[PDB]
Amino acid sequence: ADEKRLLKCILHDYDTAIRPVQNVSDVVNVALEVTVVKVIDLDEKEHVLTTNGWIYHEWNDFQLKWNPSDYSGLKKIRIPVDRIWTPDIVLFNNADESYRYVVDKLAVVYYTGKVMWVPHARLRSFCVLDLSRFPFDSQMCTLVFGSWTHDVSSVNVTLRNQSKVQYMIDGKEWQVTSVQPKRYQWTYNSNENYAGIITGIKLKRTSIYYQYVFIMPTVLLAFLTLLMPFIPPLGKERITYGIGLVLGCTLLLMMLSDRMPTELGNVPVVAAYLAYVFVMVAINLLFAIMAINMSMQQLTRVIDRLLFGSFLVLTVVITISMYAHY
Amino acid sequence: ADEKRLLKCILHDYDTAIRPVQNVSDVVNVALEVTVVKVIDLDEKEHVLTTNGWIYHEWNDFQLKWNPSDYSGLKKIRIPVDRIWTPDIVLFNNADESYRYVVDKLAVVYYTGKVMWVPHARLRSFCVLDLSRFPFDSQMCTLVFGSWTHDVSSVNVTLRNQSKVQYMIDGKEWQVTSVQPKRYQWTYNSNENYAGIITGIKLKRTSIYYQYVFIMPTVLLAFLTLLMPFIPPLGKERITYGIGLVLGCTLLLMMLSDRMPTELGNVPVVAAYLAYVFVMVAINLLFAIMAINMSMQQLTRVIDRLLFGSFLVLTVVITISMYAHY
Amino acid sequence: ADEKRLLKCILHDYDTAIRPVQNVSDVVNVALEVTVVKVIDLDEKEHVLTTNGWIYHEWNDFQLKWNPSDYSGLKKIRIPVDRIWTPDIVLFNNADESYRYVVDKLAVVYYTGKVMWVPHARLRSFCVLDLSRFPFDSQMCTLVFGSWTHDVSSVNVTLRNQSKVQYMIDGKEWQVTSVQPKRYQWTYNSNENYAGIITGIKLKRTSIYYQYVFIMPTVLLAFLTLLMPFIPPLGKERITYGIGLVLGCTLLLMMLSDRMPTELGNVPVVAAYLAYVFVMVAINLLFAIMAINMSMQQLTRVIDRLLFGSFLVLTVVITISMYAHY
Amino acid sequence: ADEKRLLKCILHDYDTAIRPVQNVSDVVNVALEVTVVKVIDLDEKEHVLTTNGWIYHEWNDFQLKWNPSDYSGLKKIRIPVDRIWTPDIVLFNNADESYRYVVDKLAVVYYTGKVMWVPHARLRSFCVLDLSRFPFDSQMCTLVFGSWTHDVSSVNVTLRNQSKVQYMIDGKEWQVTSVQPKRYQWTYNSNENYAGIITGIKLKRTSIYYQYVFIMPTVLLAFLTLLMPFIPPLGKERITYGIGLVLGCTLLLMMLSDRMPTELGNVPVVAAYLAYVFVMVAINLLFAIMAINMSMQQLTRVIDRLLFGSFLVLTVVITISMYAHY
Amino acid sequence: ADEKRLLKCILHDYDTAIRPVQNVSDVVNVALEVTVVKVIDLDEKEHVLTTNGWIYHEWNDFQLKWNPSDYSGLKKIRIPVDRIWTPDIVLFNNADESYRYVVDKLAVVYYTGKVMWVPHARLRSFCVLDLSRFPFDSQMCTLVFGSWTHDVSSVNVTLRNQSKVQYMIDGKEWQVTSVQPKRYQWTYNSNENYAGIITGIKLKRTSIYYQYVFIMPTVLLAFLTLLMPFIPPLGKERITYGIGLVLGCTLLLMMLSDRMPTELGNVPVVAAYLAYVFVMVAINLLFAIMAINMSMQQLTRVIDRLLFGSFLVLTVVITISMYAHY
Ligand SMILES: *[C@@H]1O[C@H](CO)[C@@H](O)[C@H](O)[C@H]1NC(C)=O
Ligand SMILES: *[C@@H]1O[C@H](CO)[C@@H](O)[C@H](O)[C@H]1NC(C)=O
Ligand SMILES: *[C@@H]1O[C@H](CO)[C@@H](O)[C@H](O)[C@H]1NC(C)=O
Ligand SMILES: *[C@@H]1O[C@H](CO)[C@@H](O)[C@H](O)[C@H]1NC(C)=O
Ligand SMILES: *[C@@H]1O[C@H](CO)[C@@H](O)[C@H](O)[C@H]1NC(C)=O
Repeated sequence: ADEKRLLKCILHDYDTAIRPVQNVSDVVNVALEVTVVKVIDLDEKEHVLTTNGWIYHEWNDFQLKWNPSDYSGLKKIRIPVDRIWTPDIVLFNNADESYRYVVDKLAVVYYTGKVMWVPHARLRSFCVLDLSRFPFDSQMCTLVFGSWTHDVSSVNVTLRNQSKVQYMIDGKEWQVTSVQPKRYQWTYNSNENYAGIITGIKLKRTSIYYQYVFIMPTVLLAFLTLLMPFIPPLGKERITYGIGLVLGCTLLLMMLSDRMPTELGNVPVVAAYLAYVFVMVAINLLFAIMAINMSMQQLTRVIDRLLFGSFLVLTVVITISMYAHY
Repeated sequence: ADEKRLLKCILHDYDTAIRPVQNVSDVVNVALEVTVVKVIDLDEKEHVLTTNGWIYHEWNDFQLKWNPSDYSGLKKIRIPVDRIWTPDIVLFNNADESYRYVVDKLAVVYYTGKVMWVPHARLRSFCVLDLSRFPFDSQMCTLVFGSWTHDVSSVNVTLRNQSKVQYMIDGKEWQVTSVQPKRYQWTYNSNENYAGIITGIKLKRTSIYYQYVFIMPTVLLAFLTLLMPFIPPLGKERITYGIGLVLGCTLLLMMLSDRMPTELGNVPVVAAYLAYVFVMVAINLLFAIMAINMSMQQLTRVIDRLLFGSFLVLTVVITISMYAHY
Repeated sequence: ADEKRLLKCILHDYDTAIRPVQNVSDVVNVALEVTVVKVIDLDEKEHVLTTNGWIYHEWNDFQLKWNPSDYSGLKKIRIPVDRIWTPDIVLFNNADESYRYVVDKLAVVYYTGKVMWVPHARLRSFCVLDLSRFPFDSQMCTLVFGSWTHDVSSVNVTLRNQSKVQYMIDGKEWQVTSVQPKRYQWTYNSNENYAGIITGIKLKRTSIYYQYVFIMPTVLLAFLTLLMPFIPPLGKERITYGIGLVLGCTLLLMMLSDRMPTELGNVPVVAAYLAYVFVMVAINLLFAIMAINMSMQQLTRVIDRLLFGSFLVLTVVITISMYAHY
Repeated sequence: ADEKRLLKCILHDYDTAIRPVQNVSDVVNVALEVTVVKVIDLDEKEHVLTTNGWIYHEWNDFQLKWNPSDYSGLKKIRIPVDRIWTPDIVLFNNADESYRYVVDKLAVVYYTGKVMWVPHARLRSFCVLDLSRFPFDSQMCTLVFGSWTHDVSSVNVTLRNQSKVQYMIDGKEWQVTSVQPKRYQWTYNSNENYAGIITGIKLKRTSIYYQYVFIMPTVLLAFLTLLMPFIPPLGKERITYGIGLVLGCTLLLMMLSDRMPTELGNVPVVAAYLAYVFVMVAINLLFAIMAINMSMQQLTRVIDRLLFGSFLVLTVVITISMYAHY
Repeated sequence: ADEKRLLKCILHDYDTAIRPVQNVSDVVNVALEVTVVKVIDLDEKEHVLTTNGWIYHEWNDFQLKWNPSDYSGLKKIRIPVDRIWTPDIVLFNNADESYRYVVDKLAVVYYTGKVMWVPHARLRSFCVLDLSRFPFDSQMCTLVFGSWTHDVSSVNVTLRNQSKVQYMIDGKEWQVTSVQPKRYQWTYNSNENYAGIITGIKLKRTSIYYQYVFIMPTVLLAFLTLLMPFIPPLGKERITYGIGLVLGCTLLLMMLSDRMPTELGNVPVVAAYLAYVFVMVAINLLFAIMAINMSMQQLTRVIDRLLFGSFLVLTVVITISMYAHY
């Protein structure tokens, strides 16, 4: 055969651990590129971002050299990674118990030693979610690619010469804004220095799920508490309303506690609003109890009207403070 | 033996990476067929469709050639895939961390080099679910099969010559409509072009689960709110009803939020209806509070009757807008 | 040694892929037996039945032959399956991503070529659950064993000669009735025919869990709705009862929706009973609202009594329709 | 080297399948000991007991013999199990898909052939939980260790000579009582007999979790129903109380159904008590409805007092029946 | 090549099991260091602490010796662990079924035999959580590193010479306080002694999640019960309030039972407070029932006022007992 003849004369003394270089002091310019093709999910229960992405590798090789003219062309050979040298580049923040590479069993090589291994991975990364703007947030996620084993004396992890990765993966759940990747030198200690590549994926929330399960029932309960103090205390239904509002706000807290995770850096604004409808039922229940105790002059109507006006201006300033997000 | 004699003279210099071809510029017509035998599940929490399917492969081989007449027949040999060449065809949208394969340890070969490897897989695919018609949807799922490693210069991923796959797997949960598969040339870049095969599985919802857990309690709460404004405000039970309707609609929202996932492209119509019963309770609670404040002329009966008529025509036009799905 | 001397002269040219036969047209009678020793679980969320079972294999061999008399007895040798031929028999309906096998690393061989490999597996099978009789069902489960790779021209998957597997594994959760296994010839196409073995495990429900979490609260709410219309409408508690019945039936629907899975072929009878207590609260709430509107002649007592009698006969005929299951 | 010289002359013809023995009719006394160091969890959803334990093995060897005096001592050599013979001892009731053995890559050998392989495993075992005493139960768990492959003609699975394993692992969740292990001969059939070792771990419940989430709210609802019939029926709050008791007992059933698993052999006593507070709320709601129908002579006070006394003596005899557990 | 020439003359007779030493009685000083870089999660459902950490290893070697001057420098060689000796150091409390290792496929070696293998792991450890201070706890976690296979006669697991690991990983969920690691000699038996290293990670709770889902609704329900007894019993709403308080406290118990795990050593103080609001509703419901029975002299106002004062002083002393934590 033709490919078998060249393959029998290119891995004669090739190990999967020898760094391909001519001079020991010389390094290898292992280029890298990250291309997220589809963001799978973002769960804040354990700060996990699952994406599907291509991890483009490109390093020069010294031993994979052949002349094409005596081998009848054959400028591209498909070589598995189990019989070729492989860099130890990994996610710095991995959530899986092990690092997995879908379709990582093949890698092309060129006639100039231009291995272009492109595996595809379900990357599970860790990002800091600023949930003070929840749900209408713009918290970017950073993915780190580097080698923990060898350092800048062995490899030089750089960005791709052509960095045309300024895409926008408009999904049905998030708006994805790609950031042009940067290179930073992470230092293990003072004497030794390493390399690393940061890529950024900004996520913009656009779904109307959280405006349906949280915002609309909370603003409707706020509207109900705003309409609460018009009922006279002698009707024997104001306290029943108030305790029904307590039960409804407790069910809203049950939904929020089952949905919003344990990771809090700042209190969410929907959680702050739920605290508000609560601190209202408590305040208007106190005023209703005091009104029905005073009823047993009819001064309570003016007190309820001024209380309604104060709650009106407080609720409208809280809702226009909330509306600055959207 | 007879099979051992032929097997000892067919893998003398066979590697698991050499592409079987005679001329380098020539390609191999790697045929493909997808046959879903049983759709396991469809979960919209992370856009996962789990199916059980056969992935029929058929490629011509150049090195697996023998004359049968001097080997006493033996037109079919069972050869494991670990000692034979294997294409790198995969799902383009895989949800598992690694590609699973059930019964992939054997593959038949013919005397003309007609390897017919048929593995079986639990394919976990990603589809775009148009949930605006939820639950009575007809959102098709697309499964993509292609090679990321080699391109049209090496293999040619084509359809089966006999494409008799127009079945209909009538299950107890979905109606499965198979679509005749098509071939599209996905391009990694401008200079290089690759191959891919799209197969389609249309899912028709036929279960009465979502008509029992969502539609019937929501239409019963709508019927209850329709019957609400007949109660006189002096009976001290209209506000109690209204707040009980608030609690019941909150429990319905709790069931919907625990069931309907975070992925929303459009608001579901059952979710829109749950918004309607909510906006009713709020509106009829406002009118009940204003009626019991006016009661403390008896004009409220005509107001409640016209309100009941307006709610009657609005509820019936909303239900006949809903009934166009079913 | 004695075993090492025979082992060094029995795997001289043995591969893990050569089918052991003398003539090519001859087949091998690969016998099979299934013995479920303990049914682990049955979850209807994805039609999964987890059992622990022995998969008895017995095939004649042509190459594993030795005379015992010159080897000092030694009629039984323990040989691992990694160095011996192995059939590709599998579950036709597997739920795991890969086929698991517990204690599959050893297999006895006899002096006549009588390999008796008995692995043990946690089989995850798929069955059609007729949930119209839920919870008091008798839906059998079918487990299929066959080879997808080779056909009746190579192996002949037959029953055990001694089929004494008519046991009864009486567990604390189910009653297990073993069915005598049958053999059917599944056909991949018209020209080629394959083999398969069906074994049956009938499951009888005997637990009092579903009679405690579903049947007793639903029949108690039905009893409460039966006792509902005796309250006079002027007591201002009939509508409160009715809405409390709505809340209780909604909590019952919440428990049922969180427990009963998405797979419905037919509506469960407990679900039908729940849709009935709901259709009652709705009907008696309508009659209570009309009675309190008519009260604002005292004809409502006779109407409530005839309504109570009609609901009495309807509830008793529904409960004696339900009682035919148990 | 010294260890390399002995290691190069001890595995010259050693396979991982030859049973180490001199005479074929002779057997090997493979001793065994189980030492649970920490019980991880016990979940009754699928009868799983997760423990961390040492599985001490000790078998005599015939081929691992050397004289120490010409090898400069070296009485202990660390040998991995991949290059030494290994018994096929396993859990008879395993919940994992495949057998795990954390720290199983090394095993010491002595100069007399005294291999002392001690792996450590997260054993997932199956026990029969007698939940009639739930939560204050004393249901022991049995762990079975035996070989399915070879029988008493090959190995003899016996106890340790020194059985000092009478410890007591006092944890924060359970009290662990070790049982001295026994040996039983499990029979695959009539002609052939095998060996097995039973070890027992008795679990005593001591946590106050289930006395907080179940016992205290149920006894408080029973106290509330005991205090229920003192309210006069003309106050229009007795029926509201009763339906609030129905809602509270329904929430208690929701907590119990979400916590107590589907496996029931007998009804739990806490489940029987929730059942009492229910049938109790039903009976006093019937008597309250009949009292408010009779009110529309004032004989109902004596009826309510005798009903309260009967409920008092019934509740106190039920609570002293419950108190015999604790 | 240069690296290939040295690599072909350094693993000539190297096995992955020979302990590298010159004299048999001599030991190897296998140093160790633990560096937690990011604490992933702490779940008390099964006492699991998931951290991401570096496990620094450093042992002297006897066989990995070369002179650099005739090899043109090359003081550092990257060698995979599959072809080099590896200590069996592990977590003593592991929650995973098998020991996972991220980037463990490479390890540097120096010219003096100074292997510096640094793998990175998602360590799942077990700690005793003193939940009597929940949520404002300071329960440290202990991670144990040692070898179960060989003992102090073979290796000597010691600290790093430079122990500069006094960092503080200030996260958004916990405050991490590193403890300087210590060495303890765990004994398998009396005759033999082993080695082990304890490292400590103290976790300080700083999130406001549990102050939002538990503390604020419980203190608001306590405030509501404090405001409860002012309502006159003739208003027919005191019993309705009390039963609404019962329903709200039951929903709070539902949230607590779904969140707080089964592992209890001591009752949490938030759980004790939830007991207090419950025992109040029960006590004030008893007093409300007795007041409405006495109403059917007006001495109940003074009784309610003294009851309110006693509940005021009891609630304020309970809240200032709670406030000592924060
Ligand atoms: C790695 O590449 C960067 C790119 O500018 C260069 O500045 C740096 O000197 C390189 N490192 C080495 C060791 O050559
Ligand atoms: C692959 O097959 C299609 C089928 O028509 C053909 O048009 C195309 O030219 C083929 N590609 C190559 C490279 O031969
Ligand atoms: C397989 O066994 C059945 C048992 O009766 C027999 O009828 C059939 O002919 C056999 N098949 C072959 C190919 O021998
Ligand atoms: C195995 O050991 C027991 C211990 O008493 C002994 O009774 C039995 O005979 C032994 N079995 C064989 C086959 O030697
Ligand atoms: C291990 O190191 C400690 C450090 O002080 C030392 O005391 C001890 O003797 C050493 N053990 C051996 C066996 O050398």
